[PDB]
Amino acid sequence: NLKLQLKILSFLQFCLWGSWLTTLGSYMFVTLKFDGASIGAVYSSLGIAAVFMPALLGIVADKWLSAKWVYAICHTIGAITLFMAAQVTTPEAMFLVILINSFAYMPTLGLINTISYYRLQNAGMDIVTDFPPIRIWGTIGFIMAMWVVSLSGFELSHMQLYIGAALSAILVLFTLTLPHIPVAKQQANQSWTTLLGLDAFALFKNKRMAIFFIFSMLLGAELQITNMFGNTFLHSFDKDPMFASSFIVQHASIIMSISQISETLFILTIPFFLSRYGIKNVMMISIVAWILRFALFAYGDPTPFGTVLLVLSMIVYGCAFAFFNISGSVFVEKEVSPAIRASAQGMFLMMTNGFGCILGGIVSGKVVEMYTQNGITDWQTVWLIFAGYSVVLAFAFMAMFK
Repeated sequence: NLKLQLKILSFLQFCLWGSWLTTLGSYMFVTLKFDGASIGAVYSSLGIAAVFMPALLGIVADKWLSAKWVYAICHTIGAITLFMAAQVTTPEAMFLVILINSFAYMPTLGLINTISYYRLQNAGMDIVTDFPPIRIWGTIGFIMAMWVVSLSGFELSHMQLYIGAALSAILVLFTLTLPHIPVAKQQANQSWTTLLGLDAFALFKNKRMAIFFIFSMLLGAELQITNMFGNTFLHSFDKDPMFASSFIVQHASIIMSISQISETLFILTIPFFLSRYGIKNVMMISIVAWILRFALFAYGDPTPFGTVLLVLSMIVYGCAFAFFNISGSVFVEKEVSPAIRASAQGMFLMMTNGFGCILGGIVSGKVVEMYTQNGITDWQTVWLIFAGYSVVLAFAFMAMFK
């Protein structure tokens, strides 16, 4: 069954990532005794890879090498590195090993779409109707991988990495049975600057756009903070005997999953929310939701009420994370010359998830380290300065959109 092939590819593509993505901070901190700086600069590598590797590898997919074979090469490298990473004991090595893995992994995020699109389109189907049910298994792979590694007792354990590599290899084997995905050669007459998304640098001529993009970087910096240290913040409550055995202490990935759960459901309510309140309002709902998220983490407790607040934060996360990115790219498209409109979202997403990522990763790790003393982190204060930077972002955005 073709559909089933694509669904296994989606599942695996994301299972291998979820097995370690959210927990790796904790494993660096609780087990490897890493400070916040080293962790934040290890998760920064995602951004370094993301800013330019997707572009170039999609380029080669389009001109010299089947997307199938390029995807294969990537996850192979992903697998080898994930294995080595479970044998890495120092931060510089963790950063270098993760950086390679991301340089290989980041491009696959579009390569699987290239592949799934052609697979359905060369088979009398339209993506708008038959892709969403194939893209829900990538979300299942992710949330279940979180569930599994949590429940197997491998959260704080280097095992998560062995499992991710194991999925990556299983993956590579599965993508060998793929059918020949031709070199699309759609980009051919495309100017050399057009392919890398270099037009949109000129687009900084528009003062309003320039303002928007740097805002998008500043806002994007806090996008993954919860995903980088939320599991470490929930494991922080080891230090009390009362919370030691608490389920949300024991299995943080299980509580954090509600974050991904709510992101999926809220991505579903994005179109309607746009129709009812507009681009700028939906982006504002995102910026305000980040405040609430970090505020609820700041008073979160394994206690009954503290857990209530913690779960509330999870729910708020989904709107917070989905809304800004969807309404942002819609805003950019609506606001720019149609000819260059796509380079707009190229540069928007690059600024927001690459540069936003590098800057956020590094700075937040440093905030943690600055408020980590004797090996114990004052999470309440950490989350307050993050909720307060959310507030500054709210204020400045209110200025721009009144």
